[PDB]
Amino acid sequence: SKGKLGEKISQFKIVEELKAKGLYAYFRPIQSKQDTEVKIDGRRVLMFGSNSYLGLTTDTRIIKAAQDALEKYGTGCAGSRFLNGTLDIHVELEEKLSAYVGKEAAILFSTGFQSNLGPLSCLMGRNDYILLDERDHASIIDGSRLSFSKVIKYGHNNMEDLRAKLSRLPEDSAKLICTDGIFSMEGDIVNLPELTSIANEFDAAVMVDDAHSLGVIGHKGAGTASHFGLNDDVDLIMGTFSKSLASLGGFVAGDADVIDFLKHNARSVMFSASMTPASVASTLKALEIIQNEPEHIEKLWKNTDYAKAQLLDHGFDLGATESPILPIFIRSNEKTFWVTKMLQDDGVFVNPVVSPAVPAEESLIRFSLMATHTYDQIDEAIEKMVKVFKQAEV
Amino acid sequence: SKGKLGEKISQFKIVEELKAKGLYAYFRPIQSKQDTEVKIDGRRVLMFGSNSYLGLTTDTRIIKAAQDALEKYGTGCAGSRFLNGTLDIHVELEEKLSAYVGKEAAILFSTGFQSNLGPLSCLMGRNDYILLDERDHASIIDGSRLSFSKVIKYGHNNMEDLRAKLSRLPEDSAKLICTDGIFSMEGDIVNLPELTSIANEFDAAVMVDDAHSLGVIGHKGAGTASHFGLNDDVDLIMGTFSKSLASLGGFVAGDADVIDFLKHNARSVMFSASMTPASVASTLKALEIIQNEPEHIEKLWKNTDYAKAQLLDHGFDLGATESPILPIFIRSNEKTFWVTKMLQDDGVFVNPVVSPAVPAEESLIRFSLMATHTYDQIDEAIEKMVKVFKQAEV
Repeated sequence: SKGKLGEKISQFKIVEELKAKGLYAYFRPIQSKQDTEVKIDGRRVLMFGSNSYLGLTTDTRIIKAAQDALEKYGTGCAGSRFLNGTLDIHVELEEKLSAYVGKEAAILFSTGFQSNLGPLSCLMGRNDYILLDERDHASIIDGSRLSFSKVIKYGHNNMEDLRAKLSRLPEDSAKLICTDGIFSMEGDIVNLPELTSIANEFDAAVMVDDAHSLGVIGHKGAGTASHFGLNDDVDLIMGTFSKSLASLGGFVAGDADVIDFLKHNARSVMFSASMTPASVASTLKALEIIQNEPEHIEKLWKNTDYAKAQLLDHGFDLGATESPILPIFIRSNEKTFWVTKMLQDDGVFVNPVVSPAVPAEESLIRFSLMATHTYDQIDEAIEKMVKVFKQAEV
Repeated sequence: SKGKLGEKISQFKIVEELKAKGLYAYFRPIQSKQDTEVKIDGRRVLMFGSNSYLGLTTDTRIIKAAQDALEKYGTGCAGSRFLNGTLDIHVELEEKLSAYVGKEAAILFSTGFQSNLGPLSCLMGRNDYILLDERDHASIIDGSRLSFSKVIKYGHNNMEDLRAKLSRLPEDSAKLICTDGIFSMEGDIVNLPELTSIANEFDAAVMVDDAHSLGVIGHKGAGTASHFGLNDDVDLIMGTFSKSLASLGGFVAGDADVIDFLKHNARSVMFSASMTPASVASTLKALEIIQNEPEHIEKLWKNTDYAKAQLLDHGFDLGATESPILPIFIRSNEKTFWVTKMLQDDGVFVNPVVSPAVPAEESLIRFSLMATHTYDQIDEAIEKMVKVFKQAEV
């Protein structure tokens, strides 16, 4: 029955209002492969809103590995890994990821999102504590709410606040600190040296979500612990396959005892069907290419350094990024929606960040680089962004 | 740091003990397509533990649709549907599913699990209520814990308990009842006529999780509301693509206003990458086949009726199934593990259900049918189950 349900959703008017104003630019229906240019409404659009940092979703070797796995294993495993849904190739990919991030063992999940839910829901319990950076990804927030522990946020990269909040807690309790490695929004890197120093002093477990780090920072792209040299101070390395690795799924890697506990207790791996064969093979083939072909990471960072320097030369107000995510401040929700839609209509795709996610005065567009971008495409996008920021009177 | 983390996992010994006894049969590494027979350790094994109810993961038309979508769209969309991860083919599949279950609109999620998290987390809030059948799937439990509402369980298919618990609640509050359609464990069907009658009296929203119903019950497999004729008393129809539809992903279908609210507010669709092109195409091609080829549902139910009658003729104690899930009571955890492993070693794959999921005296194996099973395979599996139940002294 719909009376009270209709009341619950009655005040949600922003989408209605964006559509009526001709500003709506969510769920844009793309007609072609994710690439540096995409087809929308039959027209070519420069893509600066992707997470495919290495441009690998179009690599013919990765496509063919996925098509070969469909031929051999079919379209799905139709069960959780726990029961009838494990393939030899899942176990292969766990062993290859464990080697890549320097840990004993890994367990796959069918999404990155579910890879956070698993460890955060089942390791800390009643009378234990989870400590979260306040800017942590939604899936970390949600995973911790699925635990039976007390969840405490600390100020963004605020080591004095992390230390003070840990200091208040009973000695006779377990603690886990979970942090993004590279943070989605502003593209900044966690203070992993100080956070791990604090963790060692309080015997707190450390988990790092490397969704935006893997393929980006660390030796051969192995992520944030690899970037800092702190493999032996991080208990759990989480990743996704949907960004650099050009697929779908994710993992958590760690000590074999912890991982065996995880793979038999995490509801998000016991009660969810396993990754499709095509995505296992695509991830395996992408992981080989990231390591064997250093040019992809090389070219991502040349494009990042070039675009950041061009944006700063043209006087754009950038956030404190340390990654291929270039946050460009606009500081008005209305102007952020307008700029986003004007850029779309001029053939440039960027992602808006608006209230209520951020305060109006911190609203921005995110301009993300891929290895496969050209300096020409970058120059065309920044040319158009200068024109639209002028038209919009930012 | 690992001291307290090591203590948290120190008491988890069942897997250690199963391995040391030679009983361990979780995460069995399959080497071939999910089918009526699978390859494990180079040897053929009859598969009676699948959720591929219509045997479609091996259908060459579905394989080829998935391989064609890889060719055209590549390996991944590398973003949430909300931003850069929507394709024309996602929207197509939403429109086709909306038509199939008789609703205005649908929103895809990248797993079935995440399809529950989305509506249960974001529709009922502070001062509202979610009412859950106590046997509801883990993902429903978890989705409701992600809401800010008060979650109340009611006795399994207990309409007097549902009615009494709703009667206690403030009038000036929103309520949502969420139920499995077909329940995973015992294969029983919700009392949807009485539950919807109660829901209408209290103006509670009704959501049905049709993971085990779609492709199984309802006209042309359209699910539990279709089975009862109660489309207009169910607000939200959730499904997965990982079972009958032979893929990965899921959906929620409902009224366009509700679905627009959902697709802009559910964290599990805003902050998780979209389904791969291959799984969109496989699901679209499977959905066509389920509707156009009635023989698949036909044959699933002939196999179910034949196997249930054979099992009852041989004196097995069955649960109160109304589906292709045949729960066979053993009522000892030790015997359940032994029977499971002995059947594996004799070339028969079934799924155990043990403490702490159920009480020892209710431990059972689940024997699930597929359309593609033969009466010969059924007879061979039941022959071997009679031999092992004798050896085990059940």
